Amino acid sequence: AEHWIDVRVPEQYQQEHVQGAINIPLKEVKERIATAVPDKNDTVKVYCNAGRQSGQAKEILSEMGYTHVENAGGLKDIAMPKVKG
Repeated sequence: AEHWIDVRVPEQYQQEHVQGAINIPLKEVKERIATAVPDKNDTVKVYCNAGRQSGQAKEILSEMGYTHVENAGGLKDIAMPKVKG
């Protein structure tokens, strides 16, 4: 019960992202997460370039009543395998 959602602008996703994450920019995520992850108990890990937009995303999704949100920071601090542009 986990997913990784890059809430960053999609331009930077095409340069680097975590291996096996989705990109859905923050402003779409607040709708489109309901289509991608209708199970609110799934661990939605949110990340971006640096943490600030994913920090906001964690709060936004907690407000949307997702019961298992996690903030994963930003791509530089995340030390998971990557794919690049």
